[PDB]
Amino acid sequence: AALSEQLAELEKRSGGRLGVAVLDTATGRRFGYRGDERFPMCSTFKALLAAAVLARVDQGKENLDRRITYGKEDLVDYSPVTEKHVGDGMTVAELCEAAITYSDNTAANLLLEALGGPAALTAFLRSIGDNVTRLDRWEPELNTAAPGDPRDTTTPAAMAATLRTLLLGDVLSPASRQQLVDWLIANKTGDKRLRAGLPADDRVGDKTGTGEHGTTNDIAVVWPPNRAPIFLAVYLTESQVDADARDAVIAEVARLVVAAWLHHH
Amino acid sequence: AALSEQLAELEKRSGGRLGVAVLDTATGRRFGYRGDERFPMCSTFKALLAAAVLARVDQGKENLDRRITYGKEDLVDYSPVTEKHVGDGMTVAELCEAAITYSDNTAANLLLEALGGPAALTAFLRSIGDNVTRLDRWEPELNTAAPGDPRDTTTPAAMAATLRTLLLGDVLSPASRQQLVDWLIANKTGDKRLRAGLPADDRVGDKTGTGEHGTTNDIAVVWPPNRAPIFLAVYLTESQVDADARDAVIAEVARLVVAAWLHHHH
Amino acid sequence: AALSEQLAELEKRSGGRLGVAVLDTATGRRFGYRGDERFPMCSTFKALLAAAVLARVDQGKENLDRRITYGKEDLVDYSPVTEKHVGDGMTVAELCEAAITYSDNTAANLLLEALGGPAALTAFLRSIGDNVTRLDRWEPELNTAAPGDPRDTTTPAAMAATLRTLLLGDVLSPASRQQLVDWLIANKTGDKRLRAGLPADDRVGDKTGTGEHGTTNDIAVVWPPNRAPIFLAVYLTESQVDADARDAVIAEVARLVVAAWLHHH
Ligand SMILES: O=[N+]([O-])c1ccc2nn[nH]c2c1
Ligand SMILES: O=[N+]([O-])c1ccc2nn[nH]c2c1
Ligand SMILES: O=[N+]([O-])c1ccc2nn[nH]c2c1
Ligand code: NA
Repeated sequence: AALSEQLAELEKRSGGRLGVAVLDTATGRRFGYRGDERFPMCSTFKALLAAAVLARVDQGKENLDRRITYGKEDLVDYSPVTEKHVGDGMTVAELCEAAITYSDNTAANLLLEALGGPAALTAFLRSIGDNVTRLDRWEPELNTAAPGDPRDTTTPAAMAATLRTLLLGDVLSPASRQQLVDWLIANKTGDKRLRAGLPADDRVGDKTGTGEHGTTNDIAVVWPPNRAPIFLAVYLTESQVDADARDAVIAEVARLVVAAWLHHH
Repeated sequence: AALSEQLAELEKRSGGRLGVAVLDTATGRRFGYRGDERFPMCSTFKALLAAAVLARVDQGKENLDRRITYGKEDLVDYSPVTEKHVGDGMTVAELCEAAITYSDNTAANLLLEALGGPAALTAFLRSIGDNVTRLDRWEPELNTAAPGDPRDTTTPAAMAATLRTLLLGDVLSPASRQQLVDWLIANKTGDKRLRAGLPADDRVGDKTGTGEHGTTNDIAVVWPPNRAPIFLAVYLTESQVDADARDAVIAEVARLVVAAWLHHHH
Repeated sequence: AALSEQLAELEKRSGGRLGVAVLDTATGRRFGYRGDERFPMCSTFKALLAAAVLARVDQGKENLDRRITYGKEDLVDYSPVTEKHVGDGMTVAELCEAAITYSDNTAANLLLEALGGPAALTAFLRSIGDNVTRLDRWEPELNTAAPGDPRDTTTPAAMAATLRTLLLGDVLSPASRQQLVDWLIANKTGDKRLRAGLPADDRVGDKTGTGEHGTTNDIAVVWPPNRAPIFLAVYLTESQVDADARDAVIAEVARLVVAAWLHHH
């Protein structure tokens, strides 16, 4: 219980509530700190969104090259890619890439539309045995992160196990598994979070999330050199420290976890 | 037509709108009084909620032993089992048992979340050919029972038929069928309603519902001695009599239906 | 295209926004004018609603002869058939017939209940590869047609493609496709729109839509003599002319599309 104690101290310093799940596929060994408590997902849901879209592509019900057009009026805030393509539109794949690697919010709304809504995202998760995660609203309202509101939440343990199933299970075809991995590995938004505490020679894919009420999140798949991948889901909400210090909490969680795994071997 | 006249009179004495459906599987014989009209389900939907969960267990997408945790602030009113387990949580199976046999409302929400919400329960019902019943809202709001509002409603006939399909058709595995039976037979909230009016030697499973606007419901599977099961769905809403008197209306429906089915055979 | 320019002028006279898609199954030829912009469906979605009901009949999950009863409080405006059957109810088939050929609004709400609501119609569309069209609301609210609101919209191109798939593809059984076709051919509400501008010896089925903000729509399947069918989806919204002039805009679209198709040869 040393990791547990250090995480509790860290949580105390943050002023908020911190959830952590680790899933090591070399052994099946897990670790949880509030792993079975609900947390607002904010943009971490977008990893699941892209999986759902890829599943439809595997089914022949969707095409990565299909072009979606939209208006200036459709933009919501934090849309650094989609705001550049009002004139020419974007393909389903480009929206996926933008939603994951730049956390583009309009991209995610267009892609929820492609599924038919947040309820369809939730059905896809239920179809793969994640009985926990739920999406309820669109961008930007799904980031309100109100305490005690179960909408648009997951648990760290549920997210970790679902990310595992998606990337290593047979939910997605091999080509779609690789595509999702490649998008996560190319994430541009996460350099001050889990990536920052991880050893530099770890190969990392991640998706961040950020919201109201001091919410800062990050989920990742990590390949240490010559080892099976490890899944790490970290959620922080109700934090009373500023945005930089919240990023550092997440970076510190990776440091703490890595050091804990080191003392297993 | 004598049973229909009797039920018209009892309806007048309830001061509300009464709905009855009977489905005898010995013969397929049916009877309805307003069997075609919508009524607020209130907790009777939980029988269907448990069925949806079990079907996902059948499918390997859900596990009855899967533990679910929650906090004090997730509790809603009428949660006598879930309020005792804020600390250690409950399994899928324990929640379905609390939802059925104690009508626990928070257990029902947690289970709705396990399906993905009211719309997922509705979709389950559409997937077994129930094109009538609909769940729109969560607990406690789905009990508002406002006249003319179709949300969260069924008809007596559709609920009797869906209950028959669930317990005796091939929607559920045989193990899951028996589990749903066992839960309804184990119900603790229905002693003043249909059970009260049925002959003591009948073996009975039921699920009650109770809501605003004087809404008082009960659905049952009933095995008379050496006889095939009969399904009985009874809905009472907009009633102007007090709660013990509404319960007695339901008990009287069971007495009248039993007496009329006797007159069938003899 | 001269046709694109002719439609631009017609659009400008209308003061609103005009969308046109043509899909010719004899040749594969396609034409679009704003074919990829979203437009409020209003009652044109009822052609999709019926198809989704017929799908379930085909699946053994629904019955055309099933009777639905309802009370007088359940009626919404524009229910010329259902208001005559509060006493005795209507069958599913009757309700589809009323929703398509008289654009009965209560009939559409009862059938939407039969599916389980707007999201279940959206899920039907997604299941056949229409990743665009969406239903969100019930009658009468789905007709508000606010500019910029993507609820209850399609695109002219998506709707022409979906209609083609429903009426000619393998989604519906031979009997259900013929039944949908017969209902469209029996439409009573479209005499001043596309039908009015098509040559009199064309065999036509159609579904109209009308809404707030100057919205007037008509989608149609057309069989010219001795020819495979042509799908024609025409949406007009934000128009600044009165209801009769908007109908005449739709008639003129048909005339212009016919003339353009003649001058291909
Ligand atoms: O992601 N991780 O939970 C994790 C665990 C152990 C490690 N060792 N090196 N990188 C690691 C990452
Ligand atoms: O549940 N029943 O409607 C029902 C009908 C006839 C009966 N006879 N004995 N028990 C009976 C129950
Ligand atoms: O519906 N049409 O787009 C259409 C196009 C060309 C035609 N020529 N004859 N009828 C026609 C209908
Ligand atoms: Na009526």
